[PDB]
Amino acid sequence: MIGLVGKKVGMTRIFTEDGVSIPVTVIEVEANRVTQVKDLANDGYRAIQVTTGAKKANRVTKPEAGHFAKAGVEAGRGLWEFRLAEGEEFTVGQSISVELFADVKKVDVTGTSKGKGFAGTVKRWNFRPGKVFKGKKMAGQMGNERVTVQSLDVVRVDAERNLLLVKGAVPGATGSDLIVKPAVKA
Amino acid sequence: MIQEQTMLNVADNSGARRVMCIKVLGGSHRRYAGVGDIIKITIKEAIPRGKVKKGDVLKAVVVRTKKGVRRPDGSVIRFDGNACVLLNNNSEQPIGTRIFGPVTRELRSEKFMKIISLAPEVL
Amino acid sequence: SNIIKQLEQEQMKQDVPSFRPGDTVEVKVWVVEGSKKRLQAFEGVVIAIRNRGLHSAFTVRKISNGEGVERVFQTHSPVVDSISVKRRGAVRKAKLYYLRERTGKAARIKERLN
Amino acid sequence: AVQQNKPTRSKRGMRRSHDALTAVTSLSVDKTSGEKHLRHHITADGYYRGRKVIAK
Amino acid sequence: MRHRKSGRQLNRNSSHRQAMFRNMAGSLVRHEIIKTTLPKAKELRRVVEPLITLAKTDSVANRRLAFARTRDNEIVAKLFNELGPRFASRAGGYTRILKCGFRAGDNAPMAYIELVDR
RNA sequence: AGGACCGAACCGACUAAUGUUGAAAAAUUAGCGGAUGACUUGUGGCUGGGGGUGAAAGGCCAAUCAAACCGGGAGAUAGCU
RNA sequence: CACAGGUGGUCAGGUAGAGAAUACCAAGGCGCUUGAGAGAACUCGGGUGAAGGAACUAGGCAAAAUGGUGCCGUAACUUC
RNA sequence: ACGAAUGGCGUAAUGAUGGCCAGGCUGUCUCCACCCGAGACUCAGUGAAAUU
RNA sequence: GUCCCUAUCUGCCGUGGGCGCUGGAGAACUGAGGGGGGCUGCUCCUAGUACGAGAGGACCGGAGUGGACGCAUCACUGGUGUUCGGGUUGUCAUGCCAAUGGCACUGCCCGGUAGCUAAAUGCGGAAGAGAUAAGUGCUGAAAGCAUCUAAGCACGAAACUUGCCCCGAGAUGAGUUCUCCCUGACCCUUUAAGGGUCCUGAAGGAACGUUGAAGACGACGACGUUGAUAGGCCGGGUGUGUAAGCGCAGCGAUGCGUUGAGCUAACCGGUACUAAUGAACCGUGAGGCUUAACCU
Ligand SMILES: [Mg+2]
Ligand SMILES: [Mg+2]
Ligand SMILES: [Mg+2]
Ligand SMILES: [Mg+2]
Ligand SMILES: [Mg+2]
Ligand SMILES: [Mg+2]
Ligand SMILES: [Mg+2]
Ligand SMILES: [Mg+2]
Ligand SMILES: [Mg+2]
Ligand SMILES: [Mg+2]
Ligand SMILES: [Mg+2]
Ligand SMILES: [Mg+2]
Ligand SMILES: [Mg+2]
Ligand SMILES: [Mg+2]
Ligand SMILES: [Mg+2]
Ligand SMILES: [Mg+2]
Ligand SMILES: [Mg+2]
Ligand SMILES: [Mg+2]
Ligand SMILES: [Mg+2]
Ligand SMILES: [Mg+2]
Ligand SMILES: [Mg+2]
Ligand SMILES: [Mg+2]
Ligand SMILES: [Mg+2]
Ligand SMILES: [Mg+2]
Ligand SMILES: [Mg+2]
Ligand SMILES: [Mg+2]
Ligand SMILES: [Mg+2]
Ligand SMILES: [Mg+2]
Ligand SMILES: [Mg+2]
Ligand SMILES: [Mg+2]
Ligand SMILES: [Mg+2]
Ligand SMILES: [Mg+2]
Ligand SMILES: [Mg+2]
Ligand SMILES: [Mg+2]
Ligand SMILES: [Mg+2]
Ligand SMILES: [Mg+2]
Ligand SMILES: [Mg+2]
Ligand SMILES: [Mg+2]
Ligand SMILES: [Mg+2]
Ligand SMILES: [Mg+2]
Ligand SMILES: [Mg+2]
Ligand SMILES: [Mg+2]
Ligand SMILES: [Mg+2]
Ligand SMILES: [Mg+2]
Ligand SMILES: [Mg+2]
Ligand SMILES: [Mg+2]
Ligand SMILES: [Mg+2]
Ligand SMILES: [Mg+2]
Ligand SMILES: [Mg+2]
Ligand SMILES: [Mg+2]
Ligand SMILES: [Mg+2]
Ligand SMILES: [Mg+2]
Repeated sequence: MIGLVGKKVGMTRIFTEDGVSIPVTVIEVEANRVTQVKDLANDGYRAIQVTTGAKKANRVTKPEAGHFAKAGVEAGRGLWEFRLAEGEEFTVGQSISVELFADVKKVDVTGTSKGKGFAGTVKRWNFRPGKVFKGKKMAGQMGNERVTVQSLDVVRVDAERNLLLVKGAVPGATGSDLIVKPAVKA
Repeated sequence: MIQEQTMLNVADNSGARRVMCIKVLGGSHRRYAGVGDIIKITIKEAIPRGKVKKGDVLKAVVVRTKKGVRRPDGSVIRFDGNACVLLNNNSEQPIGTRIFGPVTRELRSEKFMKIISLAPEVL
Repeated sequence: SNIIKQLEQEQMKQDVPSFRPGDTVEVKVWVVEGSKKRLQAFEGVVIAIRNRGLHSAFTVRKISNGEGVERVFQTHSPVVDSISVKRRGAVRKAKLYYLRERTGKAARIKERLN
Repeated sequence: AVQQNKPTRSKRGMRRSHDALTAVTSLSVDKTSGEKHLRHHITADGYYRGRKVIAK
Repeated sequence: MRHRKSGRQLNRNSSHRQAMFRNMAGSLVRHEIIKTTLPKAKELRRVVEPLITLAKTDSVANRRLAFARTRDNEIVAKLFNELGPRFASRAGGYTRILKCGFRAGDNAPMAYIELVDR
């Protein structure tokens, strides 16, 4: 199934009436607008390209402006593709919003994790032949990379305020982009 | 959060006063035992006229910890000291007849209903 | 941001009494055995208060059975049914962590007589 | 640890291939004084964006 | 990592930083324009402008805060008697940072920082 | 009173770290030992190399010591490289 | 070497202090002849630390800890 | 098996002496975390070395 | 041989610059390939069932919760928090009192914001599919039978390829899609993918500036007045814990009132007050040949 692009708003808790505190990451999933539909004939695979949010009209480059103008949609803050299952089809310009998750129990959330910079082996790898083999665990850049966390419980889908509350932590800092896909493991 | 070498008070009247955790049971390379976990101990101090004697090696279940226990709403219960209740080596049942000080709801399991029953308080 | 605040605002209790560190409070907490649900009272000295909106918490210290017990309650948790201030304490610190080294005569707290 | 072989003038030049300085892309021209200056820096005569900001 | 942290260390320990910015705030108040390195000017905004805001409301307690800060009665008097009223209506941004090239001795990026109404 | 005690100056140099193309051809830092004595220190003097001196370690005798340094025999000798 | 070393004597302010310790100051003298940024790993010197408390290790190395005065009190052994 | 002034056996006190144990204490460690400084990194100036 | 190493080379871990990829540019992809991951205990139903004279006790399958490990995060619980508040010793100073500041390891402490973070709390290991190993087989002659094999067919394990996650078109085999921009003139000669002048300078990029949960530096991201990019400012929150001054009580230390006061970093919500300048710079001017096909 397709996913949606959201913004990490931050973490909070939900108190259940039987007194459980559920740590939730609040994802602001505002309407995702289909900017392009890809099919086997023209593209070799089936996907939709969505955008979201809004963009500075004077900071939309003219290629980007033309690409959005073909779709008849307003320029968003990025473009993301979602692969399509055969039963699924969408139309260019159509808007997709968070109640797509209204019946989804678990999701996968992928974002760019926080950047730890140049991290040593202790932080990065939990350290304590005549050559070094490839993949040797060494110090280097940590974080600031695509990370997916799988099978997060969906605590609440609030369509009116464009919210998705997933149980637990999701990668990245507040205000970073998140791709939320219905859980693929399931 | 008990590990090997940790000294624990005894919450029962089995005769031992202080025990030292000598191995944390329940998994390979398991580091810590929290409230409700089984540990092999050795007796360090006991009353002269008690049912267990200094140097005895037997199991125990941790009932109070300074590290505390967390509740599903996020709350946490902390005690001033680490306390255990002696269990038999094979039956794994309490050896004393009373429990001193409170224990927690985390022992409310079929294995440890004795301690809940004997507890002055079950927080 | 605003969104987090509104989400928290839809969960904070409205009837939270005002208490300060050093007060003696009785916290009624919802305790569930099996299927029977009942109130257990926890009475002790407020030694720390964390005011963070929905994430507010306070620590209550009592000496039960000669054992010092600290229980940190989540103020807006539904498991906390009621908070009642049994005695107004007269301290000067926001956190009374020094009470952990105090026993008997040393742990008395002056009444806040007003 | 130290080399076994004198590195060549070729390798020295290759290493220094990234040592070249980058000239200033272009200077700005103050609208009032007409003096050139680094963009966002005051001119030598104390002008910035057509304003005499420092006297003398 | 220094995520979301603020305040430049400036290769000084805390006491030296505090003393240097006390001195530099005094110099800025008494001269109303000083030439310093760009990072020091940027950190100096955060030290001087709060002084001016404090000086906006004239009271004994405020003057004693402005003296505990800056430790100078010359400077406190100038703040509360001139800069307070000069900036009484202006909501922030009392200083202006003008980049002015590079220090000859060490190629440091220099900047003029001045009160905006000088 | 004391080759008494604790402890600065002062004398030393037990441990660890640093340094180890050093700040330094032996130190620095933190600790450490003695600290009225068989103590320590200034100035001057004496003892000279198979010799001196040595609470003795083959220690020290000018950053050199199981025999100083310098000049000479001397271009020793080297079946070795 | 404009070298974190060595180098005898003399003088000896204030407050606290037993003190020539030590802290802060006086008189007086200095900021140590590369700076400016940044705020990675890592190294060095430090501060703090949950729960545990030597489980580390060759070894409690290092660190942490003890630390003052007055009053009480003080073991085996002893050449008293 | 050492062994009686190449001294034998004891011995209070003393020891920066060897070995062991206990209490206390702890980042020594479980297992590291964060922070403060000095380097490392960038800029300007000066500018080595071993080795080849 | 061991250990070091101011690390030139190899290797490795990260991260850039160049040029390429055939007009240039902005994006979004595909996926060749590569990497990661793959662990386990217990409890509970099947089931006290089959088995066993009893004692004892399943296979298979199903369901939760732990450990170790890994990934992420900071809502919680905490640590830190020399940038916040307070207490306090000695001293010096601000003329003095009062109030403050300096120094003494942050003087010593007590708390603690943001951030970072583990001990904190979420998540993961799989299912499934394809081809198999040992082995189990079906059919079937050689060899009138028998035979798992010769022809053929079915199974068959954490092994293999997938499936999950990440990197990934310098994948030079340099791929695809969408979008955007440029539609002048002339001269010369060894007349060609030639050189040159003039006019032109796009899309975009870069640079500069304000910066960032990004970062060694590069890089990457946001923003640059048509602006919330940073600082300040306003309000809040948070932390600390009732400032100063004044008044009263007291002989005084001090207490009480004003007063949950004052102050409050990195937080939240706002706010153009300060700084993000008009420009300039790079990048061009329709993009080779051959051959096929098609519109005409
Ligand atoms: Mg970062
Ligand atoms: Mg060689
Ligand atoms: Mg270079
Ligand atoms: Mg910031
Ligand atoms: Mg510097
Ligand atoms: Mg200081
Ligand atoms: Mg003596
Ligand atoms: Mg000596
Ligand atoms: Mg070291
Ligand atoms: Mg010393
Ligand atoms: Mg002595
Ligand atoms: Mg002494
Ligand atoms: Mg000898
Ligand atoms: Mg010598
Ligand atoms: Mg000789
Ligand atoms: Mg001869
Ligand atoms: Mg010769
Ligand atoms: Mg010098
Ligand atoms: Mg010298
Ligand atoms: Mg001397
Ligand atoms: Mg002194
Ligand atoms: Mg640092
Ligand atoms: Mg260190
Ligand atoms: Mg410490
Ligand atoms: Mg600790
Ligand atoms: Mg502790
Ligand atoms: Mg202990
Ligand atoms: Mg050991
Ligand atoms: Mg031992
Ligand atoms: Mg070991
Ligand atoms: Mg030691
Ligand atoms: Mg110490
Ligand atoms: Mg003898
Ligand atoms: Mg270790
Ligand atoms: Mg340089
Ligand atoms: Mg040379
Ligand atoms: Mg080795
Ligand atoms: Mg190295
Ligand atoms: Mg693999
Ligand atoms: Mg937070
Ligand atoms: Mg805390
Ligand atoms: Mg602190
Ligand atoms: Mg302070
Ligand atoms: Mg005073
Ligand atoms: Mg001073
Ligand atoms: Mg001083
Ligand atoms: Mg399978
Ligand atoms: Mg047959
Ligand atoms: Mg596999
Ligand atoms: Mg702003
Ligand atoms: Mg508050
Ligand atoms: Mg004050």
